[PDB]
Amino acid sequence: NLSLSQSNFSADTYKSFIKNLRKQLTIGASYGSAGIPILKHSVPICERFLLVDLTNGDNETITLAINVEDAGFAAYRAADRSYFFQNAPPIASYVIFTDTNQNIMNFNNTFESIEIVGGTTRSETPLGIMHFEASIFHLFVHDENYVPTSFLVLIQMVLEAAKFKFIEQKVIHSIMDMEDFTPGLAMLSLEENWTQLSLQLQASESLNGVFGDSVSLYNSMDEPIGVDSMYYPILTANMAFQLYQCP
Amino acid sequence: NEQCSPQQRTTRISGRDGLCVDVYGALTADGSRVILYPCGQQQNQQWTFYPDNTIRSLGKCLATSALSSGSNVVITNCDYLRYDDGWMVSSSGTMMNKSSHLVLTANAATSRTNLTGENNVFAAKQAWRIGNYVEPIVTTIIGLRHMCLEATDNDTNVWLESCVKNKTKQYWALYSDDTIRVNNNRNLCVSSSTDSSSKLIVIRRCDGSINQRWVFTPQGTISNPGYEAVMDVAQNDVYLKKIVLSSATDKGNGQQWTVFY
Ligand SMILES: *[C@@H]1O[C@H](CO)[C@@H](O[C@@H]2O[C@H](CO)[C@@H](O[C@@H]3O[C@H](CO)[C@@H](O)[C@H](O)[C@@H]3O[C@@H]3OC[C@@H](O)[C@H](O)[C@H]3O)[C@H](O)[C@H]2NC(C)=O)[C@H](O[C@@H]2O[C@@H](C)[C@@H](O)[C@@H](O)[C@@H]2O)[C@H]1NC(C)=O
Ligand SMILES: *[C@@H]1O[C@H](CO)[C@@H](O[C@@H]2O[C@H](CO)[C@@H](O)[C@H](O)[C@H]2NC(C)=O)[C@H](O)[C@H]1NC(C)=O
Ligand SMILES: *[C@@H]1O[C@H](CO)[C@@H](O)[C@H](O)[C@H]1NC(C)=O
Repeated sequence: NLSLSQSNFSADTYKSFIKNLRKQLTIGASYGSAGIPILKHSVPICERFLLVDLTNGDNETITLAINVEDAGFAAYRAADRSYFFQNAPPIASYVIFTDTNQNIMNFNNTFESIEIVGGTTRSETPLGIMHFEASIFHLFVHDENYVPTSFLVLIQMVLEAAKFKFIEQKVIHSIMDMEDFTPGLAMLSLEENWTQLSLQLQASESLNGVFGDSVSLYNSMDEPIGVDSMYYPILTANMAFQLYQCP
Repeated sequence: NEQCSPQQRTTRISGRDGLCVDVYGALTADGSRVILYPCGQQQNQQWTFYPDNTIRSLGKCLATSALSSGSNVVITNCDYLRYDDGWMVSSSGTMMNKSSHLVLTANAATSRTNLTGENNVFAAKQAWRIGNYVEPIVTTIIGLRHMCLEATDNDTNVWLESCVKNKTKQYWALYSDDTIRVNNNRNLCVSSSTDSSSKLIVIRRCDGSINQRWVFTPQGTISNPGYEAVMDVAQNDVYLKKIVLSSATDKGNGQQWTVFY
């Protein structure tokens, strides 16, 4: 299992981890004109999950199951316990973490769901090395008070960073500067639009790289940039892989 | 999923010095010329793309006007192109007539320059950004050892330094002509070597050349497509204060870059 430990969490090791996570997610990816790998689709449930190990500051380790189709967390394991999101594929519990005490979390693996259940938003949830660390702990013991914010942290710092080099770089800045951060409009607009950028990029094949709709991406100055084509470096050099959307 | 097959999109097209592709005086007669002009909202800069590979303003079609290079690009009645395969835009922003291989070019930088069909050499003056957002994109550029490209020696050189948020010379303006410009001095462009004896990437006055056309690829390189090479940290050693143009290699991380905007 690909793994990342708080014990060895330098900008380099973080970067290698994200690079390898992308590599593994994109095995058997298709490609369009844009050159951005499109994740696999219609994957047999037995092959649908990539397992990733995260370890906090004191050798407590969780294993997260990532759905290779959408780069989302379906479930995770801590010791001989496991926890499945309500919208995980219904057959997943027969395939992953079969020899554990399995449990169902009563919320979906989406930001909307996790934010409502936890009563707190990404904009007010700090990110950084110590938050990563503590998030792993709270998941390890499954302290229900902290499980939703723990997922906001880890989804963003692992999965969303894998999706977008911009976000990977926000975390690197955070490691180098020894400064936690909250995601601003730039980061959130990427997260919000991953699905829609996926669709537009694929749809653009029949319009010389031009999108059917514009997508607003904010820069670090909170200025909105309309991306209505593939000819924006802030998309094309940023989004590392896409959701399958079009034939 | 019909979202997969959009029937049209209306956008703008910007290019050299961030000027827009403009039907001169909004004239609609066949052969009315296309020029370079400051970008605005006017209909004669609104370009509509369609699945038949036409690009249209004022109800008519963008088109070359000769088989040989050197002649104006014009708009003309779209029925005159019913049996033509049309335009092809490369992933790097080169707009090409499919039959003739001529490419939309701006031979000068000034407002009202006539756009022409030219042989492709991958010059910056042959690079365009199809999109409604025509502004230069302000960014830092992160490379090896998580360092930032900085304009140095009175905006004549460029190399990696530790990223400092406030530091004005670590900001770059990314233009619609695929140039990378000093943010505080937008007449200055990152340039591959004009001296045959050197591979050293430098900063020079923007001139529309191949040397100044750059592509941020999805694989994380900064490619100069006409010279078939990429930006590279010399010897993968940031302390040498040298960025160079090299052929793509998987050997070092010196060819990996990030746009942080
Ligand atoms: C950008 O494009 C336009 C359109 O192509 C340029 O304009 C044109 O320039 C021609 C000469 O380049 C004009 O021709 C003159 O036309 C009269 C009758 O129209 C004719 O009696 C003249 O001898 C002359 O014609 C040519 O003579 C030389 C021959 O080789 C050639 O076959 C003849 O056609 C023509 O009217 C004109 N077209 C239009 C619609 O304007 C334009 O050039 C700038 O304006 C023109 C008027 C002239 O001052 C040019 O020298 C000057 O470059 C060109 N550049 C810009 C920036 O607009
Ligand atoms: C692309 O270029 C080709 C060739 O220069 C153009 O095709 C010519 O169109 C003219 C004007 O209708 C015809 O008279 C010629 O017979 C065509 N030549 C050939 C070789 O087919 C075409 O118009 C251009 N298309 C666009 C959109 O610019
Ligand atoms: C969870 O997501 C599913 C989609 O599979 C949706 O139908 C359901 O209403 C969502 N419920 C919550 C808790 O938001």
